[PDB]
Amino acid sequence: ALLRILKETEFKKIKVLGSGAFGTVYKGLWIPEGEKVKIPVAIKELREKEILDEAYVMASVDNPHVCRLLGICLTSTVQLITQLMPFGCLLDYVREHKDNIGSQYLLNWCVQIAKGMNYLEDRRLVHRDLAARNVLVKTPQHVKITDFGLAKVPIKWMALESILHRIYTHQSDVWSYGVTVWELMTFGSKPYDGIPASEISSILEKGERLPQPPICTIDVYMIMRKCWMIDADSRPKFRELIIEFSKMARDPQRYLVIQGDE
Ligand SMILES: *CCC(=O)Nc1cc(Nc2nccc(-c3cn(C)c4ccccc34)n2)c(OC)cc1N(C)CCN(C)C
Repeated sequence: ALLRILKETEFKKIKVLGSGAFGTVYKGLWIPEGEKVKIPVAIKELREKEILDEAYVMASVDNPHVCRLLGICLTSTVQLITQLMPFGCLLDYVREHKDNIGSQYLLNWCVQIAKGMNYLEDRRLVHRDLAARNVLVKTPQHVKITDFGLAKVPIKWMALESILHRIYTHQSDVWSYGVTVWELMTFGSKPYDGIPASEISSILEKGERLPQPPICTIDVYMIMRKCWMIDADSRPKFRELIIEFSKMARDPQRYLVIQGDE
């Protein structure tokens, strides 16, 4: 019902925003026939009615912090159309604006991402790929999780049970959220940098986690370490994360120590 079936005519690709294994994501423009408007969109052209039932689930996602699937073009390839996020991804945003981001901005992004995920959990959906590269910036104070439904490997964002047993729950998403928060607090550092992906399980089983980012007080880093608990049920719930980070965002200077914030 809310899945607009497009014809090649109403949309045209411009630049390539990203690519690899699943297909290419392009910057584009959507000028539907019946209308007289040009809407900037992002087009994920996948490789060759197989995944059309997943697209109807993606089209039904109705939350301000989750990207909704606008339309689809079913030809020899599947082409997925969505609103273009003009500021790009949050990972590139925190790297580019590294020296101008205050504690209120980071804590609010934490609330927004937790909210979008808690919406997916309420809808009985699992993301399977939450990362700062997959959080997009609509405006600097409005972020949305993208790539929902593309999952049907990002080892350094995977929970232990996902690497070992291929288990994907809402609790494995919480682990990936903990890593996404680490990416925001370190201004886009790569998790377990240098460290090969084949030994991440060894490191996790050993007891090793991502280090405390300098700007985090103990209170913020404790939320992150709870997301990375071996026991999935001991991790915080997405609705507790909204509560923890919303309270922190009320007095942001107590929880994050930013040079050039107060
Ligand atoms: C983290 C890289 C990234 O996403 N960068 C960009 C994103 C833009 N917008 C946008 N809007 C909606 C959806 C997507 C999107 C979705 N998926 C799964 C993507 C994968 C790769 C790339 C984009 C994806 N993207 C955007 O629009 C203005 C620009 C960028 N980048 C590519 C700008 C240049 N960058 C190298 C700094």
